[PDB]
Amino acid sequence: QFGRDIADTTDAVRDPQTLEILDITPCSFGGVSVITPGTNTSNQVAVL
Amino acid sequence: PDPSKPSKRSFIEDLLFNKVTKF
Ligand SMILES: *[C@@H]1O[C@H](CO)[C@@H](O)[C@H](O)[C@H]1NC(C)=O
Ligand SMILES: *[C@@H]1O[C@H](CO)[C@@H](O)[C@H](O)[C@H]1NC(C)=O
Repeated sequence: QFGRDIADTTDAVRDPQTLEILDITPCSFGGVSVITPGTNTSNQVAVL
Repeated sequence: PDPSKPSKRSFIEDLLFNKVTKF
C-alpha cells in the first residue's frame, strides 16, 4: 500500500479509491542567500 | 590541454576524471 525511502519517509502511495501508484516528490525548496555590498556602500541586494 | 575536447583537459587528466566517482 505504501512505499518508503531510506529516511523511512513515504516514497509513493497507492490511491485507496483507484488502485494506481502516485510518486511523492517534496515541494521545491532550497537555501536562500543574499548577495550584498556592504551597507556602508549600498542597501541594494541580489538574491540567490 | 587537448583543444578537441568540450573542456580543455589533457589526456592524462581525462584518465584521472574517469577513475574517481536528498529531500
Ligand atoms: C471507488 O469508487 C469506484 C467507482 O467510481 C469503484 O469502482 C471503486 O471500487 C471504489 N473503491 C473502493 C476502494 O471501494
Ligand atoms: C561608513 O559610513 C560612515 C557613516 O556612518 C562614514 O563616516 C565612514 O567614512 C564610511 N566608511 C566607508 C569605508 O565607506
